[PDB]
Amino acid sequence: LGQPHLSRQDLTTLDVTKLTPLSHEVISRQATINIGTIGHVAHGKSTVVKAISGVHTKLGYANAKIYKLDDPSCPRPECYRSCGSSTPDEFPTDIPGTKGNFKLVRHVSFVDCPLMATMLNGAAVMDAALLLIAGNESCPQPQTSEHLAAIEIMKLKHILILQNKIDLVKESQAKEQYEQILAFVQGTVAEGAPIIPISAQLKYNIEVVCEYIVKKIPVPPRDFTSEPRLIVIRSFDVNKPGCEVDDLKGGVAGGSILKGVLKVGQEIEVRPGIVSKDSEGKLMCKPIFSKIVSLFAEHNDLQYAAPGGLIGVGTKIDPTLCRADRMVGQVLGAVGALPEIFTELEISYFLLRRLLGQKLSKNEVLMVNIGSLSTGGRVSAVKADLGKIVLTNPVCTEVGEKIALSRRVEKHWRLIGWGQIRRGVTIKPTVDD
Amino acid sequence: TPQAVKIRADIEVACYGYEGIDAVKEALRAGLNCSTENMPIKINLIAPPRYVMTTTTLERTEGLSVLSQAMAVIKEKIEEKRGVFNVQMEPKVVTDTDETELARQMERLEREN
Amino acid sequence: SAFLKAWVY
Ligand SMILES: Nc1nc2c(ncn2[C@@H]2O[C@H](COP(=O)(O)OP(=O)(O)NP(=O)(O)O)[C@@H](O)[C@H]2O)c(=O)[nH]1
Repeated sequence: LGQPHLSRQDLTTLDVTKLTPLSHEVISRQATINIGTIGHVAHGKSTVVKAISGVHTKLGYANAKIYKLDDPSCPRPECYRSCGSSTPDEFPTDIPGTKGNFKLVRHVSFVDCPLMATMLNGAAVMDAALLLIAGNESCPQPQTSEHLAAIEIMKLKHILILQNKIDLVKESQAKEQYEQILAFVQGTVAEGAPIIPISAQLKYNIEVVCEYIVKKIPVPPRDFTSEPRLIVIRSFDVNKPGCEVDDLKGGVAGGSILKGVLKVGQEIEVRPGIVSKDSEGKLMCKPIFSKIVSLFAEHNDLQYAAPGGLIGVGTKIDPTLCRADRMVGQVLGAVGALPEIFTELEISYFLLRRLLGQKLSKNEVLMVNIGSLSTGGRVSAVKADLGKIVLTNPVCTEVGEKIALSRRVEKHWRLIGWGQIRRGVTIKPTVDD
Repeated sequence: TPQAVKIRADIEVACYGYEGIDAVKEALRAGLNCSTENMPIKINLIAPPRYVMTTTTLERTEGLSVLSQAMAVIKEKIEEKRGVFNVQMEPKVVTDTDETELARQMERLEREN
Repeated sequence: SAFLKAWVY
């Protein structure tokens, strides 16, 4: 209710069968579709997002509303605009001589990164991407190619390609890059994708990016009907030192919902929850239980929250469990809905053929990304595209789900490849009735 | 008068099931109900699960007893509610030196968030 | 694709 210009969501009326990624109820307040920003260092990734949204934000999330002027007298592309998530769903036009209101068409979230790991393990569901390519450099730069291989792997079809920094670059040189791009995407999953020139710095042609975000990127399918699951990507203690007792507040779980809807006052559990070590060192896991106290997407309060965006969940849970991201890696959802808890995985796996900036061995050290959980893991057995891992920390996850693998190369972590889970070993949860 | 003395205990309070902080609130509120007209009690958070319990008294003995009683009330309630209690510091008199080591560590803990 | 296979095995 805290924002009276926006949709009055209501749990008495909510019909989850009737939700769509464009339902104004929802879109008024939260983003419903996620757009990754990918490229190379200094190619303007974060800066494009900052230009579209106004936001200044291991992953990072920024929502932006996208509007169309309801005037026939609009010259293209200036029919389109973008704004911060808290802005009203209609406003009168800026553009002189044009008449009527901008009206909200779409509300999107930009999933910015310093990225390959998160892409391959599906920790950040990207419904689409912006491939940024700086004109002042050639195509592809190393990360640019690496990212495009990552896109091919993730099978994301809908893409926009952004030639950035055109403020620095003369038209002759600008067009000289264009064929490099065209050739580089030819033979790849990006082959059909639009190329748009922009300046993130001077905010040239941003309207076009918005136009093509509305037009090229279709409404993705969603699972609103299942019981929900969220991945905890951040967790917070909101209580500032000095706190008096009545003013103590819950720990807050922040994540991207994958399915279902969270509702205020819904009862939830978290897996694996609290990890504890038995007499014989044997792992034992107690799921955390609680109640949703409140819901947020950025500065917008919600009574229900739906996949897309990063959604903040207020809870009863003692802050000691949420503080300084202690719950990151956990899965959150409705009671009895959550996946099984695993300590060992059999996986089918695939590696980077290029030694970018070789195959497995037994008892090899790995760090492994499953959902938001970077855990230590160690190899148990090996074949040419199949093997087995034992995990340092237990995880909550699904058979078939993607996971990503890193080795301590040059004495520090680099990704080497990925796999699907095909079988695994689970902990029985211990619940005190 | 033996000019009024400031007395403090550090207490660690927690709950890891359904009622979570609403249980912890209730405990610490029972704590506050142990305050006396001549001796109010104040609880303020340090950083979970640790909290600071303070009182002003004209005699050490009376204040140290009051806090040490309230500590028990609190322990009973959180333990009644599947939760946890620990004493990080049995109640001393607070030197304002000790109080600065607190106030500085509370700013440290703001920065750690 | 050959492009993917140049980067994967
Ligand atoms: N978009 C854009 N960025 C520019 C331009 N000229 C310089 N920059 C640099 O862009 C930076 C801001 O964003 P940038 O780092 O390029 O984005 P990024 O790709 O997200 N970097 P990272 O991969 O580290 O997140 C500034 O440090 C600035 O110096 C320009 O014309 N356009």
